[PDB]
Parts: sequence; C-alpha cells; structure tokens
Amino acid sequence: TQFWFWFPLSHFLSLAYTPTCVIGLNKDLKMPKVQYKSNCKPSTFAYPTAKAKKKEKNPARVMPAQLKVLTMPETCRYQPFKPLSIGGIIILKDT
Amino acid sequence: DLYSRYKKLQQELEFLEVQEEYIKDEQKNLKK
Amino acid sequence: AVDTAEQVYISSLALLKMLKHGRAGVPMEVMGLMLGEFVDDYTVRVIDVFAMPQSGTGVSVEAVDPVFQAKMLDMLKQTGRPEMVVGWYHSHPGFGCWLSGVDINTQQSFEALSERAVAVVVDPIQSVKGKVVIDAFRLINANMMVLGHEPRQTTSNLGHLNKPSIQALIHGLNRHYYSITINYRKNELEQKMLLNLHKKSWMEGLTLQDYSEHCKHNESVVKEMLELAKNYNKAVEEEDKMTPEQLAIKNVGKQDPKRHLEEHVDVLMTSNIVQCLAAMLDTVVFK
Amino acid sequence: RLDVFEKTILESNDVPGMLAYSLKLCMSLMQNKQFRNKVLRVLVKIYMNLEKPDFINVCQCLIFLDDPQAVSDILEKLVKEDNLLMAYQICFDLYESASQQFLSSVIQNLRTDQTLKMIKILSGEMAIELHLQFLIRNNNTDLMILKNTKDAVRNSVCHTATVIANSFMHCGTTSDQFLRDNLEWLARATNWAKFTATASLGVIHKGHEKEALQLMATYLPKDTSPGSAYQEGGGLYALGLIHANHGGDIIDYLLNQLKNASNDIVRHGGSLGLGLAAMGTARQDVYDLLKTNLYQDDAVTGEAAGLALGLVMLGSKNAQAIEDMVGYAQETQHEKILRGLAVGIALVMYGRMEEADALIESLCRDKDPILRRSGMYTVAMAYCGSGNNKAIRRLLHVAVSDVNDDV
Ligand SMILES: [Zn+2]
Repeated sequence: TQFWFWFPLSHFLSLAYTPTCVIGLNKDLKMPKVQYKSNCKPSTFAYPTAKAKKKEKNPARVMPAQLKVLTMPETCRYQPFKPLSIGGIIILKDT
Repeated sequence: DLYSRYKKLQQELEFLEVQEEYIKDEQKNLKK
Repeated sequence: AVDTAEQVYISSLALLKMLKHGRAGVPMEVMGLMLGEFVDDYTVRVIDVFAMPQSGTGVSVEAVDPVFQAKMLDMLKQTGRPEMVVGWYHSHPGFGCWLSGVDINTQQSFEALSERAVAVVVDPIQSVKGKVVIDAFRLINANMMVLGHEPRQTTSNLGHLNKPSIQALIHGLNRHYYSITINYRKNELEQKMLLNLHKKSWMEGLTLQDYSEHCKHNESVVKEMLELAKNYNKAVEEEDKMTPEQLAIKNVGKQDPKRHLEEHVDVLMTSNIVQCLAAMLDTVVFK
Repeated sequence: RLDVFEKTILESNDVPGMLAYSLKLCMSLMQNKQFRNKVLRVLVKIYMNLEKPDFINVCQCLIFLDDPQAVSDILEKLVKEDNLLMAYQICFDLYESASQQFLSSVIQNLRTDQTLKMIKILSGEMAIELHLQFLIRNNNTDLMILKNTKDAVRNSVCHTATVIANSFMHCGTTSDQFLRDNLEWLARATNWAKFTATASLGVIHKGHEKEALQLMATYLPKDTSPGSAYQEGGGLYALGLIHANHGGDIIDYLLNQLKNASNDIVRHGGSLGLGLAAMGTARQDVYDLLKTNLYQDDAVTGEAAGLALGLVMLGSKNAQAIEDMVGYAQETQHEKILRGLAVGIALVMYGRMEEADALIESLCRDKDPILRRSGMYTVAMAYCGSGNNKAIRRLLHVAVSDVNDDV
C-alpha cells in the first residue's frame, strides 16, 4: 500500500499470491493417474457439459467457487478418502 | 436458524451506533 | 537530472519574515537571503530568514554585498545560532509566481556555490487566508539533456506538484524548473501560545473589561440601533409580504425576478446580539 | 457454561457434525479468547472419547489453541498407530496453518521412519516445490500483452511497472526470458529500476530452495562489482524474497555479509531479505545487527532497520523493542527512520485485541503526524479480522479530525 517512499515495496506483493491447486498424494512422493469430475458447464472453467476433468496429483488449477462442485472419482482406482472441499495436498487412497 | 438470525443483528445494531456517531462529527467538520 | 525525494522544511519565523518584507516593498521584487541547515540528501531545513538591503529603483535587480554577508553572519555568530546559508528568495507580486530571466541569471551564478540552495518565491497578493503561497523551485542544466531527468523518488511529491499549478507559462517553465514540496512542522509550545495569542488576546485585558463595556452599551446605545432595527423590520416587511403572493402569482419557483430579498435573518442575528449582551448585564453587574 | 454444554453434546441425537459447524459458530462470533478455549478444550476431550476416529476437529482445535504438546501427543499416537495415511492430513495442514514458533517448538517434542517423518512434515519444503512444480509445468501467459504495454515507451518510472509486471506474470517459473530477449532496454533507467529488476529476479523465484544461490551467484556483489550501488545491493534482497517465512543457511549466510560489506547501499537489501526470511521467527541474532542498523545515524538504512526491526519480531511485542523503536524515533532529525519504525511498531504488535491499547493511546497522543499515522497502522495490524467496534471509533474518528492527508 505504501510504495512511494520505498519503490522496492512493489516486490512484497509476490508473498501475497497463494496456491490454488487441487492436490492429492498417496504416499510422500508417489503420483498416481486419475481424472475426476465437476458438475458445472465447460465455459466458466476457462482461464485465458456432463463433467469437467482435472489432474491426477502436477495438480489442477481450481476456482475458489468450484471447490464444492467437484466430486471424488467413484469409478476410478484412486479415491480421496477425506471429504475434499478445498485444494491443497490431501490423501488419495487406493482401494 | 434463529441463533444466527438473532446474533447477526447485533452487528447491524453496532453499525447504526457507529454511523449515528459518525455523521454528527462529519456535520460538525464540514462547516469548518 | 538525477533527482531525489523532494522535501523542504520551514521555520515558523520564516513565513512571517517573507510576507512582511515582501509586502513592505511590494511593487518591486525585494531580494532576501535564506538561512538554515542542509541536514541530508532530500530534506532541507531553513531555520532563519534575514532580508537583503535595497538599491536603485528598478524591478528584479539583485545583489549580495559580501561585507553585509560577513557582518550579518558575524552577528549571527554572536547570536545564539550560527549556521549555513541555504538559498534566497524574492516575490513575483502581481502574477502566478514563476522565476524570471533575472532569477535564473542569478541562479546559474549562485548554483556553483551550493547544490541544493533552493530558490523560494513568496507572494503577499495571491494569498488571502488559506494560501501561503510558498512556491519554491530548482534549476535544471542543459548539458544533461542527452541523459534523462526522471528518477523522481517518492512519486507522490511530483503528482502533488502538478496540482498547485496554473498557466501556459508555468507549463512552459516545467523546463528549467522543477519544484519541491514544502511542509510545516509546528512547536506545540509555539502552537499553543499562538493559540493563546489568537484565541485569548483577541479577548482583551483582564477579560471583564470589554464584556462590562458591552454591558455599558446595553442601556445607552442599543436602543438607538433597536429603533433602527424596528424601522427596518417594518419597512422591509410590508413589501416582503408581497413575496409569497408573487410566488403564487408568477410560477412554481423560477429564475430570479429582481433586486430585493427577505434579508431579515441578519437583522434578527443583531437582535440576538442585543439579547445575549442583555443577558451579560445580570451576570456582570451582579457580583 | 462449560459442563452443561458438555451435557448438550452428551445426548441421544444423531450428530454427525453439529459439533463442527457449531465450532464454526464458536470461531465466528467469539467475544474473547478467554471463552473460546473454555468452549474448545473439552470438545476435543469428547472427540478423543468419541467412538468414531475424527481428525479434522482435533486438527481445528490444534491450530486454534496453539499447543506445542497436544499435536505431539496425537502425532505420537498416530505414528505409534502405524498408518502414515492417517498421520498425513494432520501433519501437512499442521505445516500449512500455524506460525513458525509453533512448529519449531514442537520439533523438539517430535525428536524427544519416525526420525525421517518429522523432517518430511515440519520442514514442509516439498509441498512448496510441489506447487512450484505446478507453476513451472503450468504456464498460461501472453507476450503480446507486454508488447502492447512495451511499445508505449516513456523513460519514466514506467520501467519499474513493466519489470514488476513481468515478474508478476512469471512468479514461481524460475525463467529469465526477459533477461534473454532484451538487454539494453533493461539498462535504460538508473539504479532503481535496476534494483527493481534484480529483485524481480527474486519475485520470479519465490519458494525456490534448489537453484537459489547458484542462480543468483551471477549477482553476488563480491566478484563482479558493478558501478551501480543497489544493483550489487539487490542480490541479498532477492534471496530474502526467495526464502521468506523460513530460516536456513540464509541467516548464517547474510549474518556475516551484513557485517563485512560496502556502505549503506547493501544493508537496505540485506536486512530486508534477512528479516524477510526470518519474518515472524523472533531470531535474536538478526535483531542484534538490526540494533546497529538502527543506530547507523542514517535514515536510508534507517528504513532498512525500520522494516526489518518489525519483520523479525512479528506478533511478539518484545517490550524492550518498543522502547528501542519509540526511543530512537523521537529525537531523530530525519523522516525515513520515523516511517520505517512506524511500520515496525505496527508490525511488532499483531493480534492482541486489547494489549496494544496502552501503546495506541500513546501514539494517538503525540503531535507528530507521522506517529499518529503510525498509531493508525498499529491499530490496523493488531486488530486483523477483529469485528470488534473498539478500534473503529477512534480509527474513523481521527479519519475525520486530523489535518494531515496521509494519516
Ligand atoms: Zn522575480
């Protein structure tokens, strides 16, 4: 907010940027491969339908309002056991 | 819902307190 | 050129010396030197102002008598504070205060002694009560027009400089001149005793004296202006009763037809002065 | 009351999560911390006495109540329990939520498999490099935008906006393509867009542990020695932009580089980066050199000290630090020292809700416009998220009354 009196204070704004990505990891490092669904329409997902598709972990980018329209993959192999209501790193449990 | 619908009204009571205090000092300041 | 943050400090005596000496010699630009302390790169602190003597009877012409320098600084050495000269000033009394050709002429000769000796312009005419108008400047070279002129640290000061501002010719003198912000710090001792002076010494000595004099007015002089008030509040009234009639006559509230108005509110405020100073009678006279 | 509330949660009702969204209600409208803990501490007694295993609620109270021993208790029980799948969520949300003193105080309780796990979960670097991997594999940008905002050439401050913009759209990508494509337009402004460029280098490299020092070894000041002052002074600032919120060999790296250095051109990036990596960490041995940085008797390094002297002591209110700051920033002749220490005394008090008010009244008292503005920043920072109407009265009141514009 106060950047006149020290012009390098335009640089602290990088620390304001936060991760918004839907992650999930089955061990400390292992990446499985899975794609789960969303309930919305495929045009609001854009960042320049029956379901949208996300990533398997890199993780997928996400909207803070699309955090509830996701659904854990009921038919694929790897399933997040914990209720997934935000992005970030969680468990992706194999059955 | 009445716990929420009763507790959230205290905020608006506090707000009307604030602005009723505030416009008095604004009115006094604007003549200066 | 290579710039810094733009900031000029003051002394409270400075502004008063500026206005007095620029008023007492008004139609000719009156030379004056400026005295203070270069504290750092970007703030300059004037603390003292002494005016220069005058000469032959012509506009804008200026001089620095070095024996006056030696003797004045010698007196300020035997005065409690000797310090370094920081620049100078004069007035542009009839206009929007830009440094003239003679001003930049003495500036290119005066700049070889000090870097940031800031030229300041007081104006005792374009200020009435809510303007200083303090107006200081800084000269640019011509050798460094191959290079840029534009670091301008603490950007707020420049955007603040463009608002107190007018002309086509100031706009033509953003070359050769870039100004510098002036601000004011006030001793709370000095602020409170100037408040003493000008919220207490406009009331007069022993403080009973003029209010008992108002009590002297309230039984000898007020009845004459009460007769004037009563004659006004008959004569104005029998024609301002035509006014809501004619409001019903002409239109719903259209443009201004003619001269007169109600004007009664002022006469009633004078009557309120009558009643408050009549209230003063019991309070002062008894006990 | 605590125990009749304990009776209401000991009922014969089908309660999946009434004891979770009522806790959301407990976090939403709470009067004081004196009552929040009194509600919260027996709820997790009934949770660890509840038949179903539940970890989100004990995680919730854990990050709330700031206990460096109960987290070690349930982590001991889940490592003893021998399932790292359930000892996962608590550990990584643990690293996510709370402060550095909390994790760096429970790390002793975790080393009081089990030795590798605490390194996995409390260092927590791999989550940052995981999202950094997302940021390098995911690149959805445009150069044409910067072409349109590039060919509006003016020699002005605009250079800083352009380099901060292409550091904005290239955060976490660790790519210097705007040091690849042009070399003379970068070299147009003097010393300040150059500090901004050598710090935009660090803006590209947020949370970047691996190639940090060896990527900025081009701009280490002891070898190349450029004629520009802040150009060689910006390397340590970019390093602190990299390693913010965490302390490593950067503390012990800059701690002797701020001793033996150039004049007050390098300290401005050095102490900023050092207290930025040590932000909220309460490190005493950077506060030590920040003392002589304060008493340099110069305000351009007075702002170095003014940022860092609060940065190292975020949310701590060291009662001698307040004394140091307000007792140096009254007799000074400058103003950068005043405003830097204004930000610092605002930054040292953070989330106290009543405990700042003795200072707040004192900062309201002074005739200094800078110090009244400082009290405004202090009541802004000590009340983050406070919906209480104690601050707002005097806050907006002096927003009416005071004569300076900046306040
Ligand atoms: Zn002139």
